[PDB]
This record gives sequence, structure tokens and C-alpha cells, in this order.
Amino acid sequence: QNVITLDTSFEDAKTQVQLKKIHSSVILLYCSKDEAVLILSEARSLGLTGYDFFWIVPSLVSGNTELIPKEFPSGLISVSYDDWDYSLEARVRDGLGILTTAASSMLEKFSYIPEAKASCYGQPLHTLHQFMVNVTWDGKDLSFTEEGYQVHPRLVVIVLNKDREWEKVGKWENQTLSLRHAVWPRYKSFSDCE
Amino acid sequence: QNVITLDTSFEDAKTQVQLKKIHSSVILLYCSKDEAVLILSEARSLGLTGYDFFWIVPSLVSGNTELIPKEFPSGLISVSYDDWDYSLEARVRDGLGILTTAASSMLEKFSYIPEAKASCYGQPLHTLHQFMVNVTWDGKDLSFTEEGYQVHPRLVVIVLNKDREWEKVGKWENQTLSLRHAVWPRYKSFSDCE
Amino acid sequence: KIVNIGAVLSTRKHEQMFREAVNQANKRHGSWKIQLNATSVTHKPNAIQMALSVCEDLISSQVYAILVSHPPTPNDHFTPTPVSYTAGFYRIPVLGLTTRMSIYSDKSIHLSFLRTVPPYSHQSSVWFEMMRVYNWNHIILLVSDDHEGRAAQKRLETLLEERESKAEKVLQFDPGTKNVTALLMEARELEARVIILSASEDDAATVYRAAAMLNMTGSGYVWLVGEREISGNALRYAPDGIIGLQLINGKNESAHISDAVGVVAQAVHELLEKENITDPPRGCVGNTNIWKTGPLFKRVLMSSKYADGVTGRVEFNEDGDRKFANYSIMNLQNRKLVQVGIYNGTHVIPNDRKIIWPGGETEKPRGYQMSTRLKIVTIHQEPFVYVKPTMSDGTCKEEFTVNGDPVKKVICTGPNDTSPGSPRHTVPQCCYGFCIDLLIKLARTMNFTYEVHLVADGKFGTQERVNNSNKKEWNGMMGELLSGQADMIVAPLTINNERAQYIEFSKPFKYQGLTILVKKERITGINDPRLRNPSDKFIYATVKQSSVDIYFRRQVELSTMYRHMEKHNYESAAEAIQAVRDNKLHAFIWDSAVLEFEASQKCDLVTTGELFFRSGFGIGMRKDSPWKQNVSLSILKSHENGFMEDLDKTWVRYQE
Ligand SMILES: *[C@@H]1O[C@H](CO)[C@@H](O[C@@H]2O[C@H](CO)[C@@H](O)[C@H](O)[C@H]2NC(C)=O)[C@H](O)[C@H]1NC(C)=O
Ligand SMILES: *[C@@H]1O[C@H](CO)[C@@H](O[C@@H]2O[C@H](CO)[C@@H](O)[C@H](O)[C@H]2NC(C)=O)[C@H](O)[C@H]1NC(C)=O
Ligand SMILES: *[C@@H]1O[C@H](CO)[C@@H](O[C@@H]2O[C@H](CO)[C@@H](O)[C@H](O)[C@H]2NC(C)=O)[C@H](O)[C@H]1NC(C)=O
Ligand SMILES: *[C@@H]1O[C@H](CO)[C@@H](O[C@@H]2O[C@H](CO)[C@@H](O)[C@H](O)[C@H]2NC(C)=O)[C@H](O)[C@H]1NC(C)=O
Ligand SMILES: *[C@@H]1O[C@H](CO)[C@@H](O)[C@H](O)[C@H]1NC(C)=O
Ligand SMILES: *[C@@H]1O[C@H](CO)[C@@H](O)[C@H](O)[C@H]1NC(C)=O
Ligand SMILES: *[C@@H]1O[C@H](CO)[C@@H](O)[C@H](O)[C@H]1NC(C)=O
Ligand SMILES: *[C@@H]1O[C@H](CO)[C@@H](O)[C@H](O)[C@H]1NC(C)=O
Ligand SMILES: *[C@@H]1O[C@H](CO)[C@@H](O)[C@H](O)[C@H]1NC(C)=O
Ligand SMILES: *[C@@H]1O[C@H](CO)[C@@H](O)[C@H](O)[C@H]1NC(C)=O
Ligand SMILES: *[C@@H]1O[C@H](CO)[C@@H](O)[C@H](O)[C@H]1NC(C)=O
Ligand SMILES: *[C@@H]1O[C@H](CO)[C@@H](O)[C@H](O)[C@H]1NC(C)=O
Ligand SMILES: *[C@@H]1O[C@H](CO)[C@@H](O)[C@H](O)[C@H]1NC(C)=O
Ligand SMILES: *[C@@H]1O[C@H](CO)[C@@H](O)[C@H](O)[C@H]1NC(C)=O
Ligand SMILES: *[C@@H]1O[C@H](CO)[C@@H](O)[C@H](O)[C@H]1NC(C)=O
Repeated sequence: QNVITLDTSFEDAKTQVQLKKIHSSVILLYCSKDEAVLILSEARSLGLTGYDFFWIVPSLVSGNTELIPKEFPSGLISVSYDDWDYSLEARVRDGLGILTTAASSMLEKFSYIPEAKASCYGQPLHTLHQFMVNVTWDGKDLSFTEEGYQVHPRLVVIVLNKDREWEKVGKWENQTLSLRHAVWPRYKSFSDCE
Repeated sequence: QNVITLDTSFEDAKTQVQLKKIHSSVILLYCSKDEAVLILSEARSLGLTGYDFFWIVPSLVSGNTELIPKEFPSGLISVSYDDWDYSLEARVRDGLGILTTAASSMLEKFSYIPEAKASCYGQPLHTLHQFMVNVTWDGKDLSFTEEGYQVHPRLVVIVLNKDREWEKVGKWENQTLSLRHAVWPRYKSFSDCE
Repeated sequence: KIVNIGAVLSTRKHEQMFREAVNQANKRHGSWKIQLNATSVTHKPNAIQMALSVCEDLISSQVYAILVSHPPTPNDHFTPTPVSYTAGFYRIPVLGLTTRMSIYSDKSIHLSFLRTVPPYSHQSSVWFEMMRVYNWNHIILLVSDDHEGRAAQKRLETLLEERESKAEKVLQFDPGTKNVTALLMEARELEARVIILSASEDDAATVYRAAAMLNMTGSGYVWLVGEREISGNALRYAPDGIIGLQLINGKNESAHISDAVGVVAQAVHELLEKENITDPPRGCVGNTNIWKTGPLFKRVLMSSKYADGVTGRVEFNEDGDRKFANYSIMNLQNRKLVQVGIYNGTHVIPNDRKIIWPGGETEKPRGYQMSTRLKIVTIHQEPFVYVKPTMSDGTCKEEFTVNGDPVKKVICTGPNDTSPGSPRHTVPQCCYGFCIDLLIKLARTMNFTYEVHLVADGKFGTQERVNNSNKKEWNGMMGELLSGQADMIVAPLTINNERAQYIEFSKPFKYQGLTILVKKERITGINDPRLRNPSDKFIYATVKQSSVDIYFRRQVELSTMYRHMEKHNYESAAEAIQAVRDNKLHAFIWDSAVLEFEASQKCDLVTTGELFFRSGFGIGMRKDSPWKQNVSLSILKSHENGFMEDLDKTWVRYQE
């Protein structure tokens, strides 16, 4: 069924007509955080949080894993990468590895690599931007795209359990998606009255 | 669809959940005139007043023809026995016809039928309570029921147009409907927001 | 600052009690400048001057709430009506105190009436609570009073809607008549023995006499009545062991008036907290407008919650009735009213006394005296149910088969087809054949007797609309099934969708489909396109009001044939066989094995090659009943062995 768009900050007057067009099972939602809270509260009021009614949201909806807000159905599928396994110390260690790898592999090409800006007050060719398209440290493929993305990052597929927590379900390879549950787990109590 | 009732003066919190489940076209609404303005205002605020939808009400809200609030949807279908073709004089003529028919027909069985009470201070076999069934005066089948109603009563089917007035549309046979307009148009302009 | 409160009251002592309750209502309710005034009126023998005195007193008084507490000494009918109508004209609230008629529950008449007593209809709730104690599910409802008893019947059907288990039979009649014995026979013939009655005194005494004439005080009978049946002359002729209901402090007048005055007092002290307060003026001087905060003050009175009370916790429901009322459950221990139970609104507790039943010992009546006799209806089907007139005197000629096996014949009852066309005798007759021997095997399996009768008119039964109000009804064998005249249809009944919605089906004992009988030039079944648009050379039809009619009414592409064969439908199958034998037809639509049997009888009769609607003949059954499991298991036991093959060797496989 065609893509449902919203006009403005909804009065629950005209966007409700667009939401009543939905008779399918799985709904994809792409909006900001408070907009997701309002739309999921509306779908709770519309009864669109059922056992057959699945919701798959990106990391832009979730934001962070240490804060899980209210009005999320217990069984909300999210795709993010904020993992405790890829911890923040490992994050900054990989960042230092990428920076030192770029500086070292550019040092073999050009000598005067430290060329910094003087100051913020009082008003470049050998740059590291055009160099680290294919960079690799500790065997981890941390190469950078033209639009500033990791080529093979660690995509983590999580769900909301029966105790208001985000359980890690799936990890993602370079091509395949390594899943944990072949049979889809129900998560029957998405809310209370179900 | 489901039969939706209310509990109290609506909080627009949980009765709204009962109203959001409605997605079919035709809605039959049974509530008083003091309640119908608030209920139709809540329906208009939730987008339940499209020209795909239809609202048919009984004579409980359609009272005074002059008193029409702005919250009535242009396209409301009501039914009332108030006929502008039969005024009060024709109705009292029909009532006198019923009374004289019962008096002249009951006289053929027993003579001294009228026996009035003497006075209202300090307190019968043949009555017209069980004789009113077989009455026919001037061709009008004005027969009565066991519950006290009419067997073939005069009904009027009215609509609410865009001119914010009531138009006499549907008249009545012995048992079935006679529509002036077999074409049912949109009656689309509830307001300019469609 | 004053508040006037009117009161319609009987005595002179309770006038002093009302004034004392007004004085006690002004005791602890604050030092505010409001006061409470008392006004009391007495009886008049006629109600017109009662309403006249009430309006002349209370128009000049400007009261807010009126208490009406008429005790019925001469007549038990409608004495608190006129004050209620008079104050409901101006939408002034009336608190009824002694009346309990369910006509006051409908607020379409009484616009501004409430009462702190529960009516008799909520007794049905207790009667629903009588079902969960002893696990009863089938009841027999006998409603005498047509004034308020329909409301109690509606409340009982509303409360049994949650279980989705209807009553077995409800009965309504007119109060005043005495000869109601046929209603008692209809209550007798059913398997349940739970009898629920709501009546006045005199009709209850009448049905008590007529039940004492008909052994209805014995073992197994359960009598369950209300307050109006355990008093008056009905108490003098009441059957022993009866279970009745009684209001705890239902005629204690003083504490009842005091609790009502406390309710009115807290309603007034809540009403003064709000603004936009008006007064109902002197209505006799040109005042046709109602009091403007009428529904507001009524909404205050409806949602008025209380935890104080001498009688107990008083609370109004969504219809203005007393919630959670304590009831006494009384038993009649040999013409002695004995309290055996108490009723809080959610649960029943019996006391240390034992509930002596109307029969023998103290064991509970398992009120399902299930019948070993089953009413059997069937139609005359020529390969299945042979129906043949008796030889000498109500008896069958003992005929033998080809193996010397005697044909197991039964004495059924066969009426003729046209009852005004001929002198109709309704003589007994002989029934045998396929389905009759199947029924004899079923009665051989489980210990139950049977009474085979036949249908009044030769139709299976169709969903046919009646003329007045366009209402749907049923006829035929299904019409005699749903009317209680039948219990188990053992007949060639075709299983489809519209029948299984209303009745239940066993597993099918015969598997066959629809086919075409012709005279032999090929036809090749339903897929001949020349029969799709028939003419005067294609004269074919089916049996009037058969399953073929419904099956061709559902399928829309078969509508044209359905618009043709509706002009030539026949009353029975053998008439169609005799018509097509003389070439007055060209084809016929009927089931498979019947037409194969007719082809085995007559060589010119030819069945076609195609076959459609592969369905099954099973046994037509009732609703939820103990004849669902073992009947299907006995049919399946007849399928697993060669007994169905032996029945085929009797008539189905048998050629001539
Ligand atoms: C308070 O109630 C008393 C008793 O009902 C009222 O006194 C009556 O006033 C009427 C006025 O016509 C007299 O005819 C009666 O004689 C009085 N009572 C008796 C003795 O029956 C009194 O007027 C009320 N006061 C107010 C206005 O609050
Ligand atoms: C039931 O009837 C009895 C008859 O005695 C009454 O109860 C007594 O009423 C008097 C007068 O109001 C009170 O002083 C007593 O407190 C009551 N009895 C007790 C508890 O001793 C009353 O009319 C009715 N209701 C009650 C309270 O049972
Ligand atoms: C009437 O009221 C009492 C409470 O005073 C009810 O007792 C409760 O009943 C439920 C269900 O049986 C229990 O789960 C609660 O524990 C009970 N509470 C108390 C405080 O007793 C009682 O059920 C009601 N009906 C009767 C008379 O049985
Ligand atoms: C249906 O047939 C079964 C055959 O097993 C009957 O079940 C037995 O009948 C007794 C009767 O008291 C029951 O207590 C048991 O459930 C069964 N036997 C035992 C001891 O297991 C069943 O009664 C039949 N139902 C009817 C009457 O149609
Ligand atoms: C990495 O990218 C550079 C261009 O920036 C390219 O010249 C080089 O061949 C690549 N590395 C490999 C796979 O040799
Ligand atoms: C993709 O996956 C593996 C890691 O699982 C990686 O080493 C390699 O680059 C890729 N190999 C394949 C199968 O293409
Ligand atoms: C009513 O009276 C008239 C008298 O001709 C006649 O139609 C018939 O006897 C009666 N019909 C009914 C409905 O009783
Ligand atoms: C009612 O039926 C009669 C025929 O029985 C017919 O003459 C009459 O016109 C009908 N009345 C109406 C309102 O059509
Ligand atoms: C009227 O009274 C008798 C009394 O036995 C009752 O059986 C019957 O139902 C009524 N009518 C008759 C005599 O059939
Ligand atoms: C009541 O029961 C007896 C049982 O012997 C039987 O004669 C008949 O069914 C009834 N007789 C009466 C009316 O006493
Ligand atoms: C209450 O009274 C005030 C003053 O007369 C009035 O303005 C107001 O309309 C009333 N309350 C309502 C309906 O808001
Ligand atoms: C019923 O009786 C019990 C026991 O005296 C009491 O606790 C309860 O409040 C009573 N309920 C009412 C409303 O009379
Ligand atoms: C039923 O049928 C026959 C023949 O139609 C008819 O004469 C009679 O009324 C009934 N039975 C008897 C007694 O023959
Ligand atoms: C027949 O009924 C009797 C009495 O209930 C019972 O003893 C017996 O088991 C039943 N079955 C047979 C053998 O027909
Ligand atoms: C209803 O009309 C039908 C004809 O369509 C007729 O057979 C029947 O007798 C009428 N009344 C009843 C008793 O249903």
C-alpha cells in the first residue's frame, strides 16, 4: 500500500484519515523521536499495536540504547549500532587507529603532514580527506565512503522485550544478516490490554 | 461493526478509543440533542464527517426546524413525522374522524356506550380501548396498534443540504418508501474543507 | 438561604421522623447559612386529588427533592405515579421509597425519578447467581405479569448473553385467567426442571394450585420465585421447599427515610458547591419552561456515591437503582418461612441451616431428567424411508428379504398431503428401509427409545421469509425441529451452510453429489451450455423448497436456471419421477444414489455422467445436547465395519 504522508503537526483530524487507510500488517515508520512517540500513542489509540501489527523503526527513531522512552510497544523492532560489545572505549580506539593509519600512510607519501590552522581569530592541499577511502586497522574493514559512511559497519537488530529492555537479536555481515531466532518470537504482550 | 455506547460526559480519552475503531461509511447515531452537538463535534474533530461517510439520526435530535446549530453535518439524514403538507387542522380532522368512526361503529353493537365519570371528587364494560383497531375514515387507514401507535403512520424523511435547511425528501406508501430523488448525490460540502 | 424538601408520606409518626431527619441533617453539616425545611402530605383515596394537593403544596413551596413512600393498603398498583409525573413535568427529582415496579426503571416515562430500593428485575441477577451455585445451565422461564415481567425476561436474557446459553423455553400469558394447564404441560415435556416465576399474588396462587394438581411439588422440581409470591394468599398455597427472595429492611420505614434524607442532604451540600444555581419557581403562573439545571442536579444524584447508611451502603446505578442490596433467601420448611441464605451483590452465602428441597432428601436436584424417548421426524424418501399403510389393525406385514432377514419395520404416524382436499385421518402407518434400519441400529447401540413421526408437509425446510414485517422463519422438518416438535432428524437431510448456522450436524453417513435424471440424446451434466439459456424444449426443475433451491440461489452464475426452475418446482420427488416418466419434463436435479436407485427400478431413467456438490447426508440435530458425541461415534463405528456395506446390500447396491 502506498506511502502515507503527514501534513503538519497533527490535530488528529486529517492525518487520522490517512492512518485509517492502513489495513496491512507491518508498518514502516520514518520520523523523529517525539513524532514517533505521538504516532505510536495514536496507533495505540487506533489499536494499531496488535499481535499482527508490527513496527520496524530505524536508529533515528531510537537514538540511544541507555534511554528507552515510554509508549513503545514491547516488540518494537529497531535497527541501530549502539552496542555494548562495540564499546565506547573500542569506539575511540578504532577512531585513533583510523587517524594514525591515515597519518602514517600519508606520511610515506608526503613529509610535512602536520599542517594545522593557526587560530580562530585574525582574518590547504595535503589533506587527509582525499586519502582514507580504503582504510583498515586491526583487520577491521573500517573503510569510508564518499558520503562519509562505514562500508561494512556493525548493524545490530534489536527488539523491545517484555521487561522494557532492548535485547540484541541480529548482527549483520558484509552481505548476509546473521540472525538468532529463525522462528519469529512473538513478544505477545506488546502492551497491557492485548 | 461494533455497538459503541458511552459512560459519562466524555473525557475524550477512552471514548475516543471507542470512536477511533469506526472506519465504515454509514453511522447510526442514537443520542439526545444536547449530546448530539458534542458527539458530532468530536466526530468532526476526528475526521468522521467525510462525504464517503453517512450520518442518519432519528427524531430525537430533529426537533425545532429553526434551531439548527453549526455543528450539524451538511448531509445528515433524519426522519420525523412532522409534515408541512398535513397541518394541525387536517390532524384534528383525522382525530375527529377516528372518534366519530368509533362512536358510530360501536353504536351498532351496544347503544349506551358514552358513560362519563360524574366528577373528579370522591371516587365500565364496553370501552373504545379494544375497539380502536378496525377504524377507517375517508380512506385513511388510521388503525391503531396494541402498543398504542399507528399501523400506517405518516413519516417524513428529511435531509440537511448545503443551504443549512431541512428538505422534505422521502414520503411513504402503506409499508414501503417512496423517494423523490433516486439519485443520491454527494452532499459533499459540509464546509469548504473537502 | 433555605432549601425546601417535600415528602409524600403515610403516617403522622413518620412525619415526626422526617422532621427529625431534617433536624439531624442540619447538625454536623457546617455553620453555613443554609437551612432545610420540611413539608409533608398524606393520602387521598383517588389519585387526581393527590396530584392536585401535591402541585398546590409544592408549587408554592419550591422544593428540590421529593420523597414518596406510599404503602399499598387497598391496592398494590401505581399509587406513587402522580407525584412522579407532576414533578417530572418540571423535571424535579422524585425519590421513590416503597414502590418496586419495573415500569419505573424505564425513564422514557418518568424523566426525573430515582429510587433507593431495588426492583424485582435485579432479583433475576440473583437468579443468575442461583445458576453458578448448582452449575445449572438450562432453565424454564414462566412469566405471568405482562406489565413488568418482560423487563425481567429482558434482564435475564441480557445476563445469560454473557454465557451465551439461552433459556430452554420462555412462556408468557395474561394475568387473570386460571386455566393455564397447557403452559404447565409445555413446562413438563422438557428435560429441565428449573422453574422461574415472577408474578403477582393471585396468579401465583393460581399456578400453585394448578401445579399441585399436576405433581409439580415432587422430586426434581426446583421452584424459584421472588417477593410477591412468598406473601399474600399465594403464601397460603405455596409449595413446600420453595426458594424465595426477600428485602432485608425493605419495609423498615424509619431508617429508610433517614438514609434517603441523608442522600438528599449530601446532594444539596454538594449542589451548593457549584455555581449557576437556579430555583424551580411557582410553576402555576405561566411557567412552562423546565428548571434549567434539572439534568445537572440529576447527574449529581446519579453519581452520588455514599459510604454512610443505616440500612447499608447506598449507591445508584446507570438507571437510578439501589446497587449491592442485601437480600434474604428464604426456604419454606413445611409451611414455615426459614431464612437459609444471604445475598451480597456479588456472592451468596448460606447459613448453618440446610436447604430442604421440595422432593425427598437433602441432596441437590440435578435438574436434567434426560429423556430416553426421542421425537423423530423424517420424510418419505423412496430408497430410504418406505412408508406403507398398515395391513389389518395398526400392524405391519412381516416381509422377508432375499436372505430371510425380516424387515425391521416400525409403527410411525403418517398424515396425508392435502388435509382440506380430503378427510384427513392422521392414521399410524409403517416405516422401514435404509434410514429406518440405521435408526434401529442407533437405538440398538445406546439405550434410548424413540417415536418416529413424519412431517406435516413434504418439504425439507428452507429459510423462508414471512409476510408481515418481512421476518425470516423455517418450515418443513427444520420448522418442526426448531419448534420443539422434533428432537433428532434421521432423514435424507443435505448438509450446507445455512442449516449448520442454526442447528448442529453429526458426521455424514452418506457421501454423494447432485446429478441429473433424464429419459433414454446426451446431456453431459451441468456443463451443457444450452441448458444455461433454457427454452420450452428444456423443461427441467427441482423439488420445491429443497436444498437444491438454496444451492442454486447462492451460486450467482446458476441464477438464470434459478429464474427458470422456480416456475416449475414440484412438491415431492416421486411426483417429478412420474412426470418425467410420461415425458412431461426433460431432466431433473437430485442427489446421486436416489436417482441410481430409480435407474435400477426403471431402465428408461438414466443418470448423467457429471457430478457436483459432493456433500453428505448426516443426522439433523438440536443445539448443545448430550446426543452430539456418541451419535457421531456410533455412526463412525458403523462406518469402520461393513455395516454400511450391509445397508448398501439391502437397498443401495440392490439391483432389480
Ligand atoms: C417551612 O415549612 C413550613 C411547613 O411546611 C411552612 O409553614 C407553612 O406555611 C404555609 C404558607 O401558606 C401555611 O399555610 C402553613 O400553615 C404553614 N405550616 C403548617 C402549620 O402547616 C413555612 O412557610 C416554610 N418556610 C419557608 C418559606 O422556608
Ligand atoms: C426497622 O424497624 C425497627 C423497629 O424497632 C427500627 O429500628 C429502631 O428504630 C429506632 C427509632 O428510629 C432507633 O432508635 C433504633 O436505633 C432502631 N433499632 C436499634 C438498632 O436498636 C427502624 O424503624 C428500622 N430500621 C432499623 C434501624 O433496624
Ligand atoms: C459481600 O462482601 C464481602 C466483603 O465484605 C465479600 O468478600 C470478598 O469476596 C471476594 C470473593 O469471594 C474475596 O476474594 C475477598 O477476599 C472478600 N473480601 C472480604 C473482606 O471478605 C463477599 O464476597 C460478598 N458476598 C458474599 C456474602 O459472599
Ligand atoms: C457417551 O458414551 C460414553 C461411553 O464411554 C459414556 O461415558 C461413560 O458413561 C459414564 C456414565 O456414568 C460416565 O461416568 C463416564 O464418562 C464413562 N465411563 C467411564 C467410567 O469412563 C457417556 O456417558 C455417554 N454419554 C451419553 C449419555 O450420551
Ligand atoms: C585503495 O584506494 C586507492 C585510491 O585512493 C587505490 O589506488 C588503491 O589501489 C586501493 N588499494 C588497493 C586495494 O590496492
Ligand atoms: C564477506 O564476509 C567475510 C566475513 O564473514 C569477509 O571476511 C569477506 O570479506 C567476505 N567474504 C565473502 C564470502 O564474500
Ligand atoms: C373491519 O370491519 C370491516 C367491515 O366491513 C371489515 O373489513 C372487517 O369485518 C373488519 N376487518 C378487521 C381487520 O377486523
Ligand atoms: C395501499 O394499498 C392499496 C391497495 O390495497 C392501494 O389502493 C393504496 O394506494 C395503497 N396506499 C398507498 C399509500 O399507496
Ligand atoms: C381447562 O381446564 C381443564 C381442567 O383439567 C384443563 O385440563 C384444560 O387445559 C382446559 N380445557 C380443556 C377442558 O381442555
Ligand atoms: C401424580 O402422580 C401419580 C403417581 O402414581 C399419578 O397417578 C399421576 O401422574 C398423578 N396423579 C395425581 C393427579 O395425583
Ligand atoms: C453562569 O452565570 C454567569 C453569570 O450569569 C453566566 O455568565 C454564565 O454564562 C453561566 N455559566 C456558564 C454557562 O458558563
Ligand atoms: C450487607 O450486610 C453486610 C453484613 O452486615 C454489610 O457488611 C454490608 O455493608 C451490607 N450491604 C448493604 C449495602 O446493605
Ligand atoms: C389418507 O389417504 C387416503 C387416500 O388419499 C385417503 O382416502 C384417507 O383420507 C387417508 N387414509 C385412509 C384412511 O385411507
Ligand atoms: C438400559 O437402561 C438401564 C437402566 O438405566 C441400564 O441399567 C442399562 O445399562 C441400559 N443399557 C442397556 C443394556 O440397554
Ligand atoms: C404468506 O404468503 C405466502 C405466499 O407467499 C402464503 O403461502 C402464506 O400462507 C402467507 N401467510 C403465512 C401464514 O405465512
